[PDB]
Amino acid sequence: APNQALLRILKETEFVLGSGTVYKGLWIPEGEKVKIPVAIKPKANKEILDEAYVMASVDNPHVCRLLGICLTSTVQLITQLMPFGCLLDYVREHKDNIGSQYLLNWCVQIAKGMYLEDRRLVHRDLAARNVLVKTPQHVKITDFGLAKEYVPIKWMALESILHRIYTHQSDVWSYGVTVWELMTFGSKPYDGIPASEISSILEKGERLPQPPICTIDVYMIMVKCWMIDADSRPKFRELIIEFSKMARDPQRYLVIQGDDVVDADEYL
Ligand SMILES: *CCC(=O)Nc1cc(Nc2nccc(-c3cnc4c(C)cccn34)n2)c(OC)cc1N(C)CCN(C)C
Repeated sequence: APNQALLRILKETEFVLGSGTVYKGLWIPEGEKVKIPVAIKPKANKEILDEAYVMASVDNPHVCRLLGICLTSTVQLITQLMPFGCLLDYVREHKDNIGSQYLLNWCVQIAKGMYLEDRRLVHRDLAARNVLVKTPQHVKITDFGLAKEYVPIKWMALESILHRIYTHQSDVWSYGVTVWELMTFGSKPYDGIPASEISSILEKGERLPQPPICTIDVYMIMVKCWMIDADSRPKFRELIIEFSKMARDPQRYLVIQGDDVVDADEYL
């Protein structure tokens, strides 16, 4: 099928978060009285254009939307500003305030976004750092610098480490690790263990431990994402169904103590 997506080129005259350098700013298209909060981000240019290609070809409420590119000294990525940052730093900074409702709803939304399978698109870098927070009730998947059967070792499936094979089911493995990051409130997977030994550990049968707040119901879903047989791992459509049921009774599945500005989503 022909990819009829539109690549919008933005004037520099129409415009620091992290350090390349990603900046926070406002996009003001000429004429229309609208201010849009945005994030402004030969080998370097070739890869950011590949990333712009992917983001321009996706359109889903749980996938970061591309607004356009600006052709200056270096090509700039202009995307929607997610004011609450990445989900990894968010759960670390707000441990003592994340309830079971938010955790289970985030798992639903991330599984919904991983739409990417409908687009026949493999992310190859799903992680808590690559999930941005528009609002505490709305997260989106980002970072398509590795998007493409067809590197962060501690998030990859065993077949990806041994044979460099990436499928939608290898993304399911990374989804399981990402859920583990949220349920541990931002712990580092295999903390201390060097990356070179991850291949030997997964082969012996060892996995990430059961997070303290996780009932066996939730931890069983993560274990199923970490099976050797990729086709035995659950599908993203099934993970949507499972986490949705649990989100209707969150305290039964997570045990936690004490439980003219226009946004880009409205500039269509
Ligand atoms: C895990 C880090 C992080 O996401 N920090 C962050 C993100 C904000 N929002 C936002 N919106 C759109 C695009 C980005 C973005 C895209 N690529 C990057 C990189 C490589 C680094 C940082 C942001 N990127 N981000 C945001 O908006 C307020 C703030 C932050 N922080 C600065 C919080 C992290 N801080 C505690 C270090």
